[PDB]
Amino acid sequence: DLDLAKASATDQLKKAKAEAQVIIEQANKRRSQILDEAKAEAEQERTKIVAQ
Amino acid sequence: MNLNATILGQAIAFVLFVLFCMKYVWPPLMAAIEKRQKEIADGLASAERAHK
Repeated sequence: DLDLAKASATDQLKKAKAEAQVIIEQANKRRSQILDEAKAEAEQERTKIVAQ
Repeated sequence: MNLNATILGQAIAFVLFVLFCMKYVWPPLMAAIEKRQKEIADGLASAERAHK
């Protein structure tokens, strides 16, 4: 039982420690995409203003 | 029945079997039994500690 709990411990930390970063990476990726849209649109509406 | 000097000879035989027993017989046997008991107690104690 002492053998088994150690193995489970190591494996569970293996999952959790990395998955925190994979979700944070998904967060950062969507951040980058959203900022791409934001800057593109903030530029694009200058066209409407100048034509106005 | 009839009291005898034997009550005195037997007091020698008695005391001597108590000293040799007290020194050699009892201490090692109790040592071995306690050595088994401690091992099983503390082994399982370690088992329930790691489980939590």
